[PDB]
Amino acid sequence: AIYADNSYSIGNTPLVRLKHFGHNGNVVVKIEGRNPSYSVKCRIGANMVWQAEKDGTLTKGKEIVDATSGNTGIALAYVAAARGYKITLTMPETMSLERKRLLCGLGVNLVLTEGAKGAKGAIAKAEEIVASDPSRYVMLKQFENPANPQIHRETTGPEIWKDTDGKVDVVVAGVGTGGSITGISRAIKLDFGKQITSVAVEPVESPVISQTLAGEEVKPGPHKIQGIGAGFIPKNLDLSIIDRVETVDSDTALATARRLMAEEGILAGISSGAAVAAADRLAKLPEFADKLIVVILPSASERYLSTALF
Amino acid sequence: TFEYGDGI
Repeated sequence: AIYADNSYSIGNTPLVRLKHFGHNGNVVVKIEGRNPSYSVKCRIGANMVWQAEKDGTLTKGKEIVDATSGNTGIALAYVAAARGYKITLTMPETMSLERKRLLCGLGVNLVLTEGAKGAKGAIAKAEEIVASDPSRYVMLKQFENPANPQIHRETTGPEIWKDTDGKVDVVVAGVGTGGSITGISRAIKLDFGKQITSVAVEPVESPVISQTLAGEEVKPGPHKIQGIGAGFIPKNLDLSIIDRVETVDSDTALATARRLMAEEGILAGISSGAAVAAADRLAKLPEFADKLIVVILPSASERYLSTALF
Repeated sequence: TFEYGDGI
């Protein structure tokens, strides 16, 4: 049919079988780059705004303010434009001019914080703006807002169930906010009732999930896998539903993304390479060689044309 | 390069 604005067209992304990964086609990828603003975050940008409207914490008067240097900023931007909200985003000077030209193009009130301060500097300034007029500003908080995993439970998960005819055995997904793996796992394990293996993927350079579950010292670090590796356990990561954690290094993630392009003709971002590299590893263990493995590919290549990818 | 929720 016909969507009443762009936010309602989220999802229904396709499953594509890989030929040069896995074993005899047991690895399939879900291309989340085919979304209204071309990442998985389109789903949570839409539903966090929808939920805040249904809750009344977001009205025609109110203005969105958030701290995000990634795909969630673009997602909130396209949704705020599609639905008539003013929006302010904060971020460090670190950001590529193209990501800033994109956000200004979408009409964001960009507020730039100190580069050396980083992500914490951005979230600090956003909270001060929200302190100015709490009745005027709404922060949606992707790391904590349950509307984030809820939309994956209502769309991403069921799409995977339907398109595989219940045959999905494994879901592999990088963890940023954690909403994707949390929502998908809850839908397939709890609503459809199938005991799959939920595999979280994190950078080996910042393996805080592996370290936490192992009761080891939590040592966050810098990495190049944009979209994952927050360096902490997000509230929207439901640890209780995670069966397995795979770590991937930045160079392997980048090499795997280039292989997806050159060998599969799939234009995937760098966190897409990390998730596929973790999936290939499981898929070549005899214990998974007959299982159907579904891998989330969060974003598209051209988000990364001027980065280490090319 | 990304840390502390940056890039998400």
